[PDB]
Amino acid sequence: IRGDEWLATFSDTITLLLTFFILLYSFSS
Amino acid sequence: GDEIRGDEWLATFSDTITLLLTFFILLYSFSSV
Amino acid sequence: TPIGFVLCFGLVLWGMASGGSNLKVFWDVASVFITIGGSMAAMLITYPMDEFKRLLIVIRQTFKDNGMSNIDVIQNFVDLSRKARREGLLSLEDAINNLTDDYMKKGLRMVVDGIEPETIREIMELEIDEMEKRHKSGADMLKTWGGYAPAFGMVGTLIGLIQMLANLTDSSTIASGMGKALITTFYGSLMANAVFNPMGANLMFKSGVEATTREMVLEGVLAIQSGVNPRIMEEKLVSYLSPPERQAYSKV
Amino acid sequence: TPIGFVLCFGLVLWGMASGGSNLKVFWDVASVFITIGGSMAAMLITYPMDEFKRLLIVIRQTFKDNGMSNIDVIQNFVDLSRKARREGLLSLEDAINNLTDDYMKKGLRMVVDGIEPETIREIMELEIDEMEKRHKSGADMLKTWGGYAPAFGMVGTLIGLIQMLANLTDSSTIASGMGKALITTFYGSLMANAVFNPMGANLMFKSGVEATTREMVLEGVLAIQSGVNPRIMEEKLVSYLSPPERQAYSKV
Amino acid sequence: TPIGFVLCFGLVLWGMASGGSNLKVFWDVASVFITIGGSMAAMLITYPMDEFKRLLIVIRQTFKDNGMSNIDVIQNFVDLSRKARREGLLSLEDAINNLTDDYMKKGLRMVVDGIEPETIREIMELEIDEMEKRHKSGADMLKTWGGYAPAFGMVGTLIGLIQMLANLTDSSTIASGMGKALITTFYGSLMANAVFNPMGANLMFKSGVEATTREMVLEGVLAIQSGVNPRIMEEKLVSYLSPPERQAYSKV
Amino acid sequence: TPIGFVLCFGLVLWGMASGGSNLKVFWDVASVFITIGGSMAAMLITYPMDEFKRLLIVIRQTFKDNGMSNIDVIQNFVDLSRKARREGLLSLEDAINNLTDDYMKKGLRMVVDGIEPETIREIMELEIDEMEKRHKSGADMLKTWGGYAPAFGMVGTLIGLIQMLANLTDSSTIASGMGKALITTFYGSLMANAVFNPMGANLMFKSGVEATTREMVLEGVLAIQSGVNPRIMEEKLVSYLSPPERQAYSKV
Amino acid sequence: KRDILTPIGFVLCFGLVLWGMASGGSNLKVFWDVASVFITIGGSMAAMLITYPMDEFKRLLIVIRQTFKDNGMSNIDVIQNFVDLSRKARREGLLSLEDAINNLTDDYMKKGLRMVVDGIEPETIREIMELEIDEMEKRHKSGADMLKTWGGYAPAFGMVGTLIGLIQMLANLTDSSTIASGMGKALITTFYGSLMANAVFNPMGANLMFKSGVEATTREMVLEGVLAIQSGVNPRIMEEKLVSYLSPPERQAYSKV
Repeated sequence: IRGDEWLATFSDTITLLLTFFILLYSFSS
Repeated sequence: GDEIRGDEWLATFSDTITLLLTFFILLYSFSSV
Repeated sequence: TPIGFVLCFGLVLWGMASGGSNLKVFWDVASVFITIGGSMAAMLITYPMDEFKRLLIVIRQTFKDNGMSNIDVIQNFVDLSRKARREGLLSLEDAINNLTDDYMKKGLRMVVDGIEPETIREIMELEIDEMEKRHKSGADMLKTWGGYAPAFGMVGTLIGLIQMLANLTDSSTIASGMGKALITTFYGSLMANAVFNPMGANLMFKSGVEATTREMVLEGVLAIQSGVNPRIMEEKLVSYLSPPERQAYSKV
Repeated sequence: TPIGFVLCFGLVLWGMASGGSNLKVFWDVASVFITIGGSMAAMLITYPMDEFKRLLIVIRQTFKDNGMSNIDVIQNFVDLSRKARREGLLSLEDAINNLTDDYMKKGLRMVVDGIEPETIREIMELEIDEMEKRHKSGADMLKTWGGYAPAFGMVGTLIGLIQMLANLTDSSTIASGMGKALITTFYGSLMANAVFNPMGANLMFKSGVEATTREMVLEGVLAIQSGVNPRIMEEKLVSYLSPPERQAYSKV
Repeated sequence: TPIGFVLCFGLVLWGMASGGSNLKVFWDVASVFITIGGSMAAMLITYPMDEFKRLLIVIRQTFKDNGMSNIDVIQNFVDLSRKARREGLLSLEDAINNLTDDYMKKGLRMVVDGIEPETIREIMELEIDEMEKRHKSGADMLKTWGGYAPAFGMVGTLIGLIQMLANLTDSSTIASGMGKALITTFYGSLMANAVFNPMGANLMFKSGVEATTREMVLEGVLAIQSGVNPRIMEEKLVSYLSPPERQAYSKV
Repeated sequence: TPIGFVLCFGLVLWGMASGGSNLKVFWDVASVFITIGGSMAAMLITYPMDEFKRLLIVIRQTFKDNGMSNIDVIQNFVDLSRKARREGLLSLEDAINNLTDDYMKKGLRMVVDGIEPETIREIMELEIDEMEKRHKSGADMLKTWGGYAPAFGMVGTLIGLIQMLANLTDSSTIASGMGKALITTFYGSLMANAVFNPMGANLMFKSGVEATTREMVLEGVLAIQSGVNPRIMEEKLVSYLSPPERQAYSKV
Repeated sequence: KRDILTPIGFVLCFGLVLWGMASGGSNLKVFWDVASVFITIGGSMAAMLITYPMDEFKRLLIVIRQTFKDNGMSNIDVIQNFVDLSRKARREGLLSLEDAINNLTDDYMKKGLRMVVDGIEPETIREIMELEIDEMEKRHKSGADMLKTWGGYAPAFGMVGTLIGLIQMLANLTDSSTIASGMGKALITTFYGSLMANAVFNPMGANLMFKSGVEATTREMVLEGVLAIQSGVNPRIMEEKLVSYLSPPERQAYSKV
């Protein structure tokens, strides 16, 4: 392997954390 | 010596989104309290 | 073969439309053009005209021009061997025609001529190698465009994010702006892995299949050049077929 | 057989079946469509039928081949050369099709005829090459699907992010899009590196084992034609045997 | 063919300020320095002189000096075969002119001299290899620059982010700082895949094209060395050109 | 190499705590099992015994089996060639014994009776090649495990996140569950780039070191069966040591 | 003569990435948290120890600094430093007469010339010299790969630090001391990794290979000169091979006299 190939699914789950934070953002409280 | 793939677009993508994560968690933290 | 293209978009479009919201938000004429025009432009930077214009005239060969091989090369070789050996001579031109499809005659017109097994082998191997190279070139041109599509989708995403930030009122525009921004990278990623990379790997797989077919031809063209027992030749010829086909041909 | 497919999915289920005792939430119908439908459809774009149909005639034909171990073939060659030597002749042999599965018959049914051994090597090594290439193509298909699965998981991630965005005014579309984004990539990850990339790489080691076995059978069938005794043939055949099994075979 | 850059930087320019207020928020003065000066500095570290000014010799040979003859090789090598087969002497150097630009002359000015049939193969293969290697060097240099550009754009965006923890500016103007920071990765990603990756791939593709052309020329100069006229030279040369190019060439 | 592990973990543990935060949040025992068990399960799917049991015989050679090479090889060979020169000719086993590491003896016991340089060279190349393949396969297995570790860490992250949208109340828990659900990819990536990827590269480095050593030994033994003396053979052998070892050996 | 691109490139890259810090408030100490330094630098360095034993990881600043120093004058002078030797050994005595080859410059010329005074077959000389060059190039490749491997490990632990900073941030939701200094870790780990990797290691890792190539060509022309001396040729005919190694502008660079 190249030692980097999870950076695809890493970006996936980071995007998903971002989505959860969006979910924390429709009300901000 | 043939090596083609659509990886290069993930470098800027993953890091841009990991900046947006911190941007958003700061916006969350401050406005809340 | 084109039946898969409508499915690869209809399945995801149904998934996009699982009773959640109108797909009007999933479509923005600006972002479509950013992504596709940018990938096309970077393709023009990469390949010039008369060499990027040669793309479609090779990719269209993947949608048509099917091969009869893997069950019929064996038959059309064993009957030719039985007709040349034991009957007349190998120069029987009467029956060497009527099946001039693409490549078998490329060497069969030569074995009836005065050559040596090495020069015919070298012409045939050169043809196979250059076919693989042309398909590799097309597949490279397709994977490279599949790479430029999401790169420019992310470029457009960054453009949208820049002109969204420091341009908004910081109340509720943050979300919708992000949506209409990431529309661009959605289009790029979708087009890439739904159209191009599958088509590039399709070119590569078709090159593999036609390469096995041309090797199967050449091994047997050389046999007709030598006039060998059709049994041995039927055996070396059939030693190219999937186990289902090694039997499916057996009862024929 | 150390294939611990039960272990990874068992650990996933034990992870899935945490305090949320209902694992019906790990099943979104839209996410199934996006991930699996798009992956299979780009696999049809890449691999057309009559080729993609081989996803269960090599992938399945290799995972049930525990009917002939590489010691049984040694003992079979031993007691065939037993009756090929002074006791009997190399003219009548019927043990070929007695309890053999698929191979060593084509070599034997051919060597019992009065033909040269060079062509036998040429055809058998050819069969081994084509078999390794077929397994390489099957494993490359398995890895290509493991490449398209998380790509469409990312596609669905973008889909669920866009659909959730711009309409954060209720608790239905946001929930649907959130579940889509999560489970779309969950299926792609749980699919690629647990069913396809493992099994894509695994199918190549089965191919290596079968290639070694086939070279062994090749040396054996060439030894049957030549006038060799099983004692002086055993050492010429046992060379390909596994290092740890050399002592494990000496029990006899 | 600079129409590629026109389309690329016109399409990343049309959407650049279409929706936004003005194209001014897409231009910081420091960010350009960070991105481009950093990538160029990492290139200075990475590459010496005589390998940097060695790039400027091919990035100009692509743009200018357009030699578009590819069938002239097939249309003139058979001609020279006619002018040297039976009625033509091998040393009619007066007739080999009017077509050689700067390569076929040097290929042919040392065939009738004290040069063995295979040493002319070796020297031409070494010329092809050094051309491929120089094109490859330029192409990997350009791809390496397209790799450092978004990396240093990311470095600059990190620079802009970390500084935000020095200012408080309660809830008022922080989104603007995030926008201004995001500009550096925008320039990085834009420059990378709008200049360097497409031009690097252009060097690669042109290297492949010219290597195919020079290998065709090589097989031609090796065929005339022997003197095999009948269909042999022609069938070897035409194998290189595309099948559509084959029917396009068949007429004349 | 055994010092490195405790260091790479202690430094990151100091970094995880220098803020003053409680490391209690970086520990849940279920996630350790998800990550490591899933990676080793997919590894069992991926690799078979007879080739998973050969990773251990080489990962138990980078921590053990310390020889005396790179300064003693030259001494040994120069003293044998001093013996092979008119005092203690090639038939003297007195010096060959007691110096058996694993390899120098392999060639020094076969040079004495009779062999040809073009045979010892070939068998030695084959031995070095199989030793390189063993280390390459072990390194590929460790790199593949460093690949499946963060993959299954991501899988576990998704498992923890999906069961969080069901219990979607609004207080502190949408964050606490993202925290304790992200631990799995942390363990994944941490093991990947702290244990497996470093050790994967360690196997390759040791393979290079042992290849240099075995090439030195090969050149030495080939020099023994040539009738050469020091100041030539020493000059040859010495051209494998780092220039540091050239001054740290010339003083001895 | 003097490789001036890397010293100006290092200062340019670092001056730009340093002026980047002091252009938003000018405070430069906010880009130094000791935690992220550990996670990134100590992490990658420890993984470098796991990969490389301290014995040949000690050859870092040896077979890297010997190339980066390159104070050896053997750039173009090799030509005249060989023509004078050939003139003094040809018609000015015999080959077994050292002029300065026991006190001259860098050891390769010294090594070959010490070999060519004593009777040695040219084939043996050629084999030893080529085998002496290939091993030099292999040590250079080992050093360059050691550098690029660290360039690879640095952003790996940048990602690991990003994960640390996200975990310990989400853990403490509101403390006014963990949001900050928890996002600081996540950002600065990535900053150190992405700066280190492609500013110090990946460039200089790739840089070692071009220096290895130029030194290989230098050693090749040196070998050719030594074999020319061993065979015995006039300086007139000597240039027919030595000059065909430099760059075309470097060709005329000395032929003025």
